[PDB]
Order: sequence, then structure tokens, then C-alpha cells
Amino acid sequence: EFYGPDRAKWLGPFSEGSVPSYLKGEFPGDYGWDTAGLSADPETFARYREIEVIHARWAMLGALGCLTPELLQNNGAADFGEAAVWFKAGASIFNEDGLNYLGNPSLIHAQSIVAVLLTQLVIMGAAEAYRYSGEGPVETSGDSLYPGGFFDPLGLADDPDTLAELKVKEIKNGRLAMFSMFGFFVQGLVTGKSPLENLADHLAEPSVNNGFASATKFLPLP
Amino acid sequence: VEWYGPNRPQFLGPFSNPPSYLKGEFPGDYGWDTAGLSADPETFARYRELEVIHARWAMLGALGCVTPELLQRNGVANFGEAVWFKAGAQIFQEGGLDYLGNPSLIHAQSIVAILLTQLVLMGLIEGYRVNGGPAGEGLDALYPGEAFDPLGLADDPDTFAELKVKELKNGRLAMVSMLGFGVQGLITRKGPIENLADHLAAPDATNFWVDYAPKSAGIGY
Amino acid sequence: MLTLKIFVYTVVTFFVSLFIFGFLSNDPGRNPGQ
Amino acid sequence: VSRSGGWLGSDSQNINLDKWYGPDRVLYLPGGLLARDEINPVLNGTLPGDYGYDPLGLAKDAETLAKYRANELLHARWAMLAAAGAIIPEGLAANGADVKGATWFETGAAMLNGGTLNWFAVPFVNFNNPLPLFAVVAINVALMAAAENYRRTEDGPAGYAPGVGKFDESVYSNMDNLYPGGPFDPLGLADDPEVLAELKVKEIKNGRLAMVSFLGFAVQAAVTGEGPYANWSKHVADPFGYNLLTILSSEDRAAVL
Amino acid sequence: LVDDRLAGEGTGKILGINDPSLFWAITIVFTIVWGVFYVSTREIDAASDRENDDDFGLTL
Amino acid sequence: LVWKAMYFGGIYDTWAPGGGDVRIITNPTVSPGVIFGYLFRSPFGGDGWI
Amino acid sequence: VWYGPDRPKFLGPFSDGLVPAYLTGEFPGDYGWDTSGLSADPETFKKYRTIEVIHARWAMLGALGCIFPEVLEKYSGVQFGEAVWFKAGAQIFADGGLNYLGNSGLVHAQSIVATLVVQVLLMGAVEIYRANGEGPNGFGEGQDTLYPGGAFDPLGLADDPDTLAELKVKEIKNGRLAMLSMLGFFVQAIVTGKGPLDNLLQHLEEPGEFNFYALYANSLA
Ligand code: CHL
Ligand code: CHL
Ligand code: CLA
Ligand SMILES: CC1=C[C@H](O)CC(C)(C)[C@H]1/C=C/C(C)=C/C=C/C(C)=C/C=C/C=C(C)/C=C/C=C(C)/C=C/C1=C(C)C[C@H](O)CC1(C)C
Repeated sequence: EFYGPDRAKWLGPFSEGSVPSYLKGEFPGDYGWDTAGLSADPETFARYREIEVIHARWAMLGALGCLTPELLQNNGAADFGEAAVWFKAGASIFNEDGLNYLGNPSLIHAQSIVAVLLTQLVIMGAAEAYRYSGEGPVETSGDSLYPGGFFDPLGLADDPDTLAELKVKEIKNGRLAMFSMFGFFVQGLVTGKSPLENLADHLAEPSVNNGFASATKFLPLP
Repeated sequence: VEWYGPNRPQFLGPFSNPPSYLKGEFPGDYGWDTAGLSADPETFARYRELEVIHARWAMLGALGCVTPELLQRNGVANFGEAVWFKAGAQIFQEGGLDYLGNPSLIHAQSIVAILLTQLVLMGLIEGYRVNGGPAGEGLDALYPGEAFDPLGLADDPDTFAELKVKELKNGRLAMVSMLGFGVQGLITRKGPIENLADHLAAPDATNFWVDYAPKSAGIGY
Repeated sequence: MLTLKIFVYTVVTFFVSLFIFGFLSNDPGRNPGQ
Repeated sequence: VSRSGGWLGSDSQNINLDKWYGPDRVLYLPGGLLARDEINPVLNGTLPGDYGYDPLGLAKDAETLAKYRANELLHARWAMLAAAGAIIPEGLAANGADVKGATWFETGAAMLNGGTLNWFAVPFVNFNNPLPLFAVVAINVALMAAAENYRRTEDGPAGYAPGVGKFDESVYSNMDNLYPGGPFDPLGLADDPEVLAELKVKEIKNGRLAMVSFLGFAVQAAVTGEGPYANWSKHVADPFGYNLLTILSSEDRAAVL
Repeated sequence: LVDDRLAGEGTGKILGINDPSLFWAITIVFTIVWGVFYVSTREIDAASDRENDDDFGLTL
Repeated sequence: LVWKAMYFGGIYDTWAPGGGDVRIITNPTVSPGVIFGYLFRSPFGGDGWI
Repeated sequence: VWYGPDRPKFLGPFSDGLVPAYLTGEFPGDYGWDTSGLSADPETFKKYRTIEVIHARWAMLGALGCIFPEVLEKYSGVQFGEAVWFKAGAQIFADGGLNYLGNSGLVHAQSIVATLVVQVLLMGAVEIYRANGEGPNGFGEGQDTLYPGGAFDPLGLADDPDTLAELKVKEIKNGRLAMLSMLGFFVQAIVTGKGPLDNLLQHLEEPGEFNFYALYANSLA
């Protein structure tokens, strides 16, 4: 159903003639969608698949991270101020009290923009360099995209049949996260309010408070 | 070996897993094709030519985008608009466009003459570059030499190979700086030389992260 | 009177267009000699 | 592969040497006025710019023609440098540039009494050239005397030129007295024999144009007393009001009516 | 005034176009006639028995 | 003709302010509407074509 | 004329040293322009070729549809709510709704969601048929997915294969012109803020005074 010839497709029942020959349902997420033939060459397809999974994984982290502080702010679990909104959390580091995790000054209490940036360059630079290398001190399998071993403490990938199906779950939850993250970016740019405030307004008046309410917000003026 | 072959340097230092198609056969091969854009040998060839042409243009642009401003800041010369993203507007000023401010140089007055002449001049030049012409035909596309290497600095094959790597590395650095000029100019709205002076004057207060980053969402710059 | 003017403009243009494209239709070839 | 090519696309290189060399070479008079058998036989169409023009029969043999062609090419090349160099600095001053001694026939006086000249590297900064008159006379004479003696003796010192890199005295051997090439052709535009033959025609033709032009610059200086740029700028400004006839008039012509 | 008139006399209007509707009257008619002419050129030339090359047309 | 009217003395203008005189034409009318207005004007009275 | 090795090319006399090998002249609109090597792979070239023709046919409808109401408002008695193409969307939020040709008896649409639902249902079904290659009950089985003909050629203007080859060049060249002009409509809307007809009529009032360089160029930086 998610692999092989009769797998699910991007156009559903009407996707017989739209599936490229190079897409044969061998990898996770193969709904036969490449109307631009960008993955015709096998080598470029493999690299694009890695980029998609890495993006999908960052988006799943990003989608959860862009809502968790705001949810805590709403129910009263913590206080962030303007930093509750995801597209305003950056300036927090420039607050006199500093970026306090969960609003607690006894936590990180970071003050230096340089320090948070240089630290990330060293850490993520090392972590990403090992990923590109394909080798490292940790124990991994031969698949760079799917290391396992050290990165699979719970043996959820041990069963090979479940691993193939769980791969579809990762990319499908991942692609939804990427689409929603693009929604967070555009809604932040267009509406200027947090994603949960956008949701609340749609619920308050769905027929009026929708995207077309801001359709004329960027009319070029003479 | 140092700049070509399997012992060449890589974009990620020790962590080096060069793509198979990247075999250190061309200048500036640090094994960086993580997106796999140049997997096709024909496309890679086309991409290498674009990089060299972009690099040479960027090198001319980077020097040309600071030279009028450096002369102005140092009081060496007066320009109608020294800042690069404002130099084009000089044609619409009163006396027109005077080179180095001296009314006896160029003294251009109409943008149509500038545009039409550039269309003819650059149209022939680029045609000569791709189809060959007065300077020669059958010459290498990216490294023609001959009339374009009068000093013969590329006579030694070994020196030519190393100097080609230098061209890309200086060129790639120039391309990054050009993006910086554009982004910095679009944000600071000030010339790049002036921006550098500001950072040197008070780096902890005029940095982008402190000066504009906090006003990039909900508040204007 | 505008209705009359538009009608005449339509009519005059029609006959002039036939005259123009009539002579553009290989007129010189329409002769009985060879 | 070639170092030469056309200017207007593929197959745009059409160098016709027949019009400038050989029996059908163009002549100073058209076909219906001058028959080709009336041309001096010593002018056989082997030298650049052989328009078959030599009244008074000055060239009566190949040696005499070769000796005079050595003179013509040198007088032509100097006139090309002079024509360009006599009017370019004056045009700068008339347009606002700071040039002392703009007109060519007044630059010498500017160096008198210890005065100096400003050399304009036109695209870029100007220079307050410190060389005094005594020094300029000494350096110019020394460099020119040495340069001309090397041409006269057909031998010179070893040195560097970009086209040939580093060369020794051996290169001076086997150099044409008029078309040395080698170090004197850094861009290597003389490689193609057909291109070289055509470019030789352009050299004397631009050269002969320059020689007659400088003659006018001199005659015009004596008559109008102004620089060549001033004469041109005012002919273009008011052509019928400012020409030779108006100057010769030298009086307010009474209205005829 | 007492009556209504076009009042376009002696006003120097291009092609006498006082109102934009006259433009559509001329343009539509010319396009139609040009349209039927355009799709018939090949047939008309075919009668000549020659192809409309660089040597076509009455020539003495 | 335009060089004569703009750079070399000028053309006699009978409509010149202060009386008809030779005048330098500094602002020639090159607007498409004016030019096309004369070309496709009626030849009848009041219009007179060109 | 338009096919084979003797076809015209995009750089004219200089378009001979950069015509790719894979661009041979078998497809309409082939001027040998692939300087970036994007269509080196035949499969990607095939798809890119369909995308161009589709972008071209939408552009031709878009170019005509973006100027026709503006032409009709100035040169006819029709009074649209918004004749300008980049303001016609807001008509559906007006009190009277979107009235076709300004007539309240035509369409009279008043809810954007209903129009969107009908559009995605109609365009979704239609675009599926083109993608899958067969419509409902195998409507288009066997017909070309880019050049169907049959029901899409009621007038039979392309029955002769030789006429078809010629007319496909006309379609792509009018389409490429429309795409390039739609870029003009987009940028001129952003910069001038007026309709494309207004921009044209302003150029024609006084071309020297009313053009991009004399009005807006200075403001863009
Ligand atoms: C049965 C009909 C059916 C149809 C019509 C579609 C249609 C689509 N599916 Mg799909 N699917 C269908 C069935 C099924 N899908 C899937 C599983 C999937 C997956 C897993 C995915 C899709 C995706 C997609 C989309 C492909 C990308 C895209 O943008 O397309 C072309 C569409 C357009 C160009 C839209 C045109 C615009 C539209 C009219 C909206 C209006 C736009 C604005 C008003 C304009 C504003 C302008 C301003 C901003 C200047 C697409 C719209 C992909 C997706 O989610 O993409 C987003 C995708 O990843 N489908 C299954 C399960 C087996 C199906 C089962 O029946
Ligand atoms: C629109 C008005 C306009 C004006 C008034 C000028 C004025 C000038 N331009 Mg300029 N330009 C103008 C527009 C434009 N220019 C250029 C591009 C250039 C370039 C590339 C150059 C100039 C140069 C110059 C200067 C040359 C004078 C000089 O120093 O000569 C000094 C004297 C000489 C060079 C030689 C003598 C010149 C004199 C006219 C003699 C002519 C002899 C001929 C045999 C005449 C032949 C006539 C024909 C009919 C038989 C000068 C002040 C030059 C410069 O920078 O000067 C330093 C230069 O190189 N302009 C463009 C871009 C298309 C323009 C667009 O509008
Ligand atoms: C439309 C006028 C016209 C045209 C098309 C020709 C064409 C030709 N002439 Mg002829 N000719 C003309 C007028 C013209 N001529 C006039 C007015 C005279 C009297 C001076 C002559 C005297 C003449 C002679 C004696 C000969 C020719 C010859 C020739 C043939 C080629 C060689 C040549 O160019 O010689 C002539 C070259 C020149 C006269 C050089 C003149 C310099 C330039 C071109 C003057 C241009 C000034 C300017 C544009 C004039 C302004 C316009 C004016 C009306 C106000 C050629 C077919 C030759 C021939 O027939 O071979 C057997 C030949 O022997 N012509
Ligand atoms: C060839 C080549 C080669 C090399 O190699 C590389 C390179 C260079 C890359 C290439 C190039 C390319 C290009 C040029 C591209 C461009 C494109 C475009 C512009 C498109 C458009 C495109 C465009 C388009 C479609 C458009 C469309 C439109 C439409 C549908 C519609 C619209 C509308 C209307 C009607 C009206 C209203 O009121 C509004 C609307 C609703 C809005």
C-alpha cells in the first residue's frame, strides 16, 4: 500500500499515467510525484531523498518547538512575555534579564548573542560533519540517512518489516510538518500573529477570519 | 595533490566524503555537491563555466563597489553618488555622470545611450566569448589565454593549474562579499565601507544581531 | 447620429478592406497571358 | 583553433587582399580616368597602400622605393602619435580638465621659466609632473637618441617584453627594419599572414591621414592662431560663420541688401 | 444650448474617432477581412503554379 | 533641418514672442499623439491634414 | 525553417559555440538556449518541455485577461468594479459582489469560498485528466498529453501534420512572448502601482518623460 507497484499515489486513483518510470515504490513516501523530473537522475534523486528526510526531521522538531512555548504561555505553565510567539523568541536573548528557559532565571539565563551562536557553530558543526562523514565514534548501521544503533536506543528499528513501515510514518509525519512549517512562515509574514492566534481567529469567525481577509494587504500603491 | 587529485582539501576538513563525480579534476574541487546538482557530467560542465564567469564578474564588482566609496570617504575624490546601490541614479542628476567627478571625463547625459551602447558592446563581447572572434577562435571557453594572457603568467602548466585554483578561491570570496553588500545594503541602507567603519567603531552595538535582527519581526528597521 | 457614424465607419472600412486585400491577393497574376 | 577571427559572428572574417594588393589594387584615380598601364612600373602592388600614385616620378627603382617607404612609414607613425597627442590634451582643457599648455604649439613655452606640466592619466588621477625643462630635454634626448640608434644599427640590449617574455640580443636579428614584430607585438596580432597584410594597409592609411591632418594643424595654427580643437569646436558651433573664408575676411562685411 | 450634436467637426481627431466605439468598428472589420484573406494566401498563390520564393511576382 | 533649427542659427519663427524673428528651437514636439494627430487628421476645413 | 540543424538560434550569428548537442531541432521553439544545462537529461527535458507549454498557455490567457477588462473600461461603456488586473480579486468583497461586465445580472458572485470550492473541483478534475492522460470514461485515451487535438481541435486547424509543426512554433513563440510580458505586468504592478494599459498610455503621452528610468528607477534603491 505504501511500497511496490500498487502503492498509494499523489493523485489517488487517477495517477496511473502521471507516475514517472524511475519512481517504482522502492523508497518511503513514493507517491509517484515528480512532474518536474527533478529526480530523473538516480544520483540526484538519492541526494534529494536525504535532503527531504533531514528537512522533514527538522520540520517535525520545528513545528513542535514553534507551539510548545505558546501552549505553556496560554495555560499558565510558564511566562515568556513576547517570546511566547515563535517568530519573536530571538529578541528574547536581548532582554535585560536574558533568555531564561521556561521563564526561570535560574535556568540557562543566556545573555550573549555571540556565545549562543559560536556554541552552536561548534556543536552543530561537529554533529553535521559526522553525519556527512557517515562515520563516527557512535555505533551506526551502514545507512547514513537511517543510522540506527546509537540513535535507536529503543529497538524500534530491529524488526525489518516494521522499520520499512515506520519509515513511511516518518516521512509522512515529516512532510506534514514541513507543509505546516511553511504555513507558520507565511502566516507569520502575512498576519503578523502567532499560529495559535491565527487558529483562534479562524474558529471565532471562519467565514470572515480566513486567508482572504489579508488578500489585499500587499496591494502595490502608486 | 595539494589542490588537485584525491589528496585535495575538502569543504568539511577531516570529515570528507567527496561525491564520486567530484574527483579533484577541476579547480576549486572541495568535494561540495551535497545537493547533487552536478551529477550529470554535461550539467556539471555548464555549472563550472557559470561559476568561473560569476566569480570573474564578482571580483570586478566587489572592487568596483568599494572603490568609489573608499575614494570619497578618504576625501581623495568627490562623486555624485559614491555608494554602489546609488551610482546608477547619477545619470539623472543635473550635470550628468562625471567620472571621478571631473566634468571632462565621460560626462554622460542620457541613460538610453548607455543602455544601447552596452547592448551592442556587451552583445558582441559575449558572442565572442562563446562563439570566438577577433581575439581568437577554438580557444578554451573559460581559459582562452592568448590575447587575454599577455603577461604569460599561465605558461607553466603547473603554475596555470594553481593560479586557476587561486582565481576561483578569490572569485568565490568575491561572490560571497557581493551577496553581503546586497543584503547589508538592503538592510543598513548604507554603503559597505561605511558599514565596516560602524562595526570597527562599536562592534558590540552596531552588529546585525543587535542593530537589526531584533527589529526583523513586527517592528521596522 | 453616432449610430449612423459607426454604421458608416463599419461600411466604409469593409469596402476599403476588400479593396486593399483584393489587390494583395496576387492581383498581377490575374491576367490572360503567359 | 586560430588567434584571428571575424567581428560579426561565424564566417564574418573576410580579408580581401586583392583590393589592396595585386593587379586589381584600387588606384588614386578611378578606372575611367586612369588606365592601369599608366601607373609607374616600380609600383607593382606589393607594398601596403600602393594606390599607384607617384607623379613627378620620385621612385625610379625598387631601392629608391624601399628607402622612401622606410621614410613614409616613420613619418606616418610619428604623425599618428602627434595627431592624437596634439589634440587630446587640448580637448581635455576645453572641457574643464586642469591641463597646463593645452594647445600643442604652446606646450613648450609652458615649460619655460621653470614651469612644469601636468600629465593626465586620463581615465584616472592626474599628475603634477616634477621634471623641470632642463631635465625633460636631457631625458627625452637621451632616450630618443638611444632608441633611434638601436633602430639604425638594428641591434639592441636584452630586455623584457610581455609577448616574448625575456629576450636576448638574438631576437633583434632577423627583424624587419620597418615591421620588427617580436617584442614590438606583445598582443601577437601579426601571427596571421592574411591579417598582417590587411593591417599593414590600415597602418599607412591611418598614417597618411594623420600626416595630412597634422599639416592642417600647423597651417591652421599659423592662420587662426588657435589650437586644433578650438578650430573644430567653433566650426561645428557656427559652420558658415567660422571657417577659412570668414577668417580671411578679417572685417565686418557690410550688408549687401 | 438648444440641441445635441457630435460637435466633432473641425477638431483634428485621428481618423475622425470622436468616441472609442469607432475604433472597434474599423479594427474588427479590418481584422475579419484580413482574417479570411490570411487563411487563403497559399491557395491563391498555388494557382500561379510557382512557389512564392524570392523570384515570385510579375517581373519584366 | 533640425540641426539648422536647433544648433546652427535657427529657423525663422513667424509666431515668435516679440514679433517674428529667427529663433532657436529648443523644445521640438516629438510626442506621438501630436505627430500622429497631424498625419491622420482629416484634409477638410478646420483640420487640413498636415 | 524552424526544425533541424539550420533552424535559427537565440544568439543569432554567435549562437553556434553554445548550442547543446541534445538541442537538435526536433521540438518547436528550439533556439538552442540551454546555457545552464538544465535539460541535459532527456527525461527532464521532456517534462520541462510540458511545463513551458503549460506556463505559456496560461500566460497567453493571463496576458489577454489581465488587460482586456482594462481596455474595455477605458474604450467602452463597461464599468467594472475593478478593471485593473491586480485589484480585480478584491471585487468579491464589495457590497454588490463580483458582477461580470459590471452587470449585477451576470454571475453576481458574493462568496470567495464558494468560488474557490468550485474552482478546485473543476480545475482539480481537469488537471487530473491532463495529468493521467485520460478523462472520465477514457475520454483522452491515446491522445498526446501535451497536444491532444481531437475534441480540443474542433476547427481542425491542425489536421495536416506539416501545418501542425508550423503552428506549434507559433503557439510557443506567442506563449514565450506572453510569459515575458506577464513578468512585465507583475513588476510594473509592483513598481508603478498602475494597470498595464495606464503604463502604456503614459509612455505614449511623452516617452522621454514617462518611462521606467525617468520615473521610478531612482526609487528602487
Ligand atoms: C482524487 C483527487 C486528488 C487530487 C485532485 C489531488 C491533488 C493533489 N495532491 Mg493528492 N490529490 C488527489 C488524491 C490523493 N492524493 C493523495 C496523496 C497525496 C500526497 C501524499 C500528496 C498529494 C499532493 C497533492 C497536490 C500536489 C501538489 C500541487 O500543488 O499540485 C498542483 C496544485 C495546484 C497548482 C493548485 C492550484 C491553485 C489552487 C486553485 C488554489 C488557489 C491558489 C490561490 C487562490 C492563488 C493566490 C495567488 C497569490 C498568492 C498571488 C495536489 C493539489 C501533494 C501535496 O500535498 O501537495 C501540496 C502531496 O504531497 N496527494 C491520496 C492518497 C493515496 C489521494 C487519494 O485519492
Ligand atoms: C550627452 C552629452 C555628452 C557630453 C557633452 C559629453 C562630453 C564628453 N564625453 Mg561623453 N559626453 C556626453 C555623453 C556621453 N558620453 C559617453 C561616453 C563617453 C566616453 C566613453 C568618453 C566620453 C568622453 C567625453 C569627453 C571627451 C572630450 C575630451 O576630453 O576630449 C579630448 C580630446 C580628444 C579625446 C580628441 C579630440 C576630440 C575632438 C572632438 C576632435 C574630433 C576629431 C574628429 C576627426 C572629428 C570627426 C567628425 C566627423 C563628423 C567627420 C567629453 C567632455 C571621453 C572622455 O572621458 O574624455 C576624457 C571618453 O573617452 N564619453 C556616453 C555613453 C554612451 C554618453 C551618453 O550620453
Ligand atoms: C548618384 C551618383 C553617382 C553614382 C552612383 C556613380 C557611380 C559610379 N561612378 Mg561616378 N560620377 C558621379 C556620380 C556618380 N557615380 C559624378 C557627379 C561625377 C563627377 C565628379 C562622377 C565621375 C566619375 C568618374 C570619372 C568615374 C566614375 C566612375 C563610377 C563607377 C565606380 C567608381 C567610382 O565610384 O568612381 C567615382 C569616385 C568619385 C567621384 C569619388 C567622389 C568622392 C565621394 C564619393 C563624393 C561624395 C560627396 C557627397 C556624398 C556628395 C553630396 C551630394 C551632392 C549631390 C550634393 C560607379 C558605378 C568610374 C567609372 O565609371 O569607371 C569606368 C570613373 O572613372 N564616376
Ligand atoms: C530558456 C532558459 C535556458 C537557460 O538554460 C536557463 C534559463 C535562463 C533559466 C531558461 C530561461 C527561463 C525563463 C526566461 C523563464 C521565465 C518564465 C516566466 C516569466 C514565466 C511567466 C509565467 C506567467 C504566467 C503563467 C501568468 C499567468 C496569469 C494567469 C494564469 C492569470 C492571471 C489573472 C487574470 C487573467 C486577471 C485577474 O485580474 C488577475 C489574475 C487572476 C492573476
